[PDB]
Amino acid sequence: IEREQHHLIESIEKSTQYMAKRRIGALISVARDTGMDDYIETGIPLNAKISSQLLINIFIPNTPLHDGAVIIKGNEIASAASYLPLSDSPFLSKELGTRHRAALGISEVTDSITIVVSEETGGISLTKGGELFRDVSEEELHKILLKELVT
Amino acid sequence: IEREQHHLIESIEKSTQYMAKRRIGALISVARDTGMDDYIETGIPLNAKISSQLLINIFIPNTPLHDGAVIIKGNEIASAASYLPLSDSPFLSKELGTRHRAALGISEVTDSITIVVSEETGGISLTKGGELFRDVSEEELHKILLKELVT
Ligand SMILES: COC(=O)c1ccc(C[NH3+])cc1
Repeated sequence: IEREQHHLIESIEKSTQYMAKRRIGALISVARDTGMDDYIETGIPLNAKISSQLLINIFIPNTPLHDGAVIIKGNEIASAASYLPLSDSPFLSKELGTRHRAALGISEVTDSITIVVSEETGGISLTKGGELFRDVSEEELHKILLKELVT
Repeated sequence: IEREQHHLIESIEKSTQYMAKRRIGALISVARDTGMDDYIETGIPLNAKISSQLLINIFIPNTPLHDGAVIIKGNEIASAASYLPLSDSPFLSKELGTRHRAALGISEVTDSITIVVSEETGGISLTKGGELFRDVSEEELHKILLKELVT
């Protein structure tokens, strides 16, 4: 139980660090108490073991799986290329793309934690409860993943 | 059960056709009666639902999951980037590459069905029981997969 949360955070940090250094857009939504069943159906069901290697391969550009969101439920990568609700927020910075707006929209209707990697800048962002934390350091990302994903 | 096997066939056909037209080298071994857990242990575990989209994403070059073979066990992509033993056969044409020799090798020690996509020519090959069916057409690959995977 404790080890599953450790691997999940490590898999997220390693994968996003890889993609951030290569300007690879990413969109990983980790479900919590709410339940994102209807949003898992919108993509390709994987029900896969969580690994940093698989997360990297999913968001590779011009691939069948990169256009959408990875949804992590339980101890599995539930699906890839899934579609999340888009937030109509006017406060989200105009220079942020569809990935950030979809990450913001899912945080407004679920208690899930969502991670974003900008394909334009390589910055990492987080969304929770209708708010976005932009361009986080590895230390900031680690603290928030601990606070939100560890029970 | 019957739809799992036919979906497995479709996933292989669509993924290999996608990669053949782009000269993306691929190596897919489908286990049958002989266990391949020894070679699954050599790759990265996925335990993922079978789909053509995931097969395509795995074999994208210069990615963590691509360097090796995909092993399919039961109704799952068991592992990616797995090792397959190289046949010592001198009968295998020198025009072919390591993927073909690796497919031939596992076909000699298992009853598994293995699919190869040449990254040089795009041709689709097939190994079974020590035999090589080289550069098969789509109609050929379709009939072979039906006879050998639908039980
Ligand atoms: C629960 O997870 C942890 O405590 C944890 C600690 C360190 C790393 C490595 N950066 C990942 C995870």
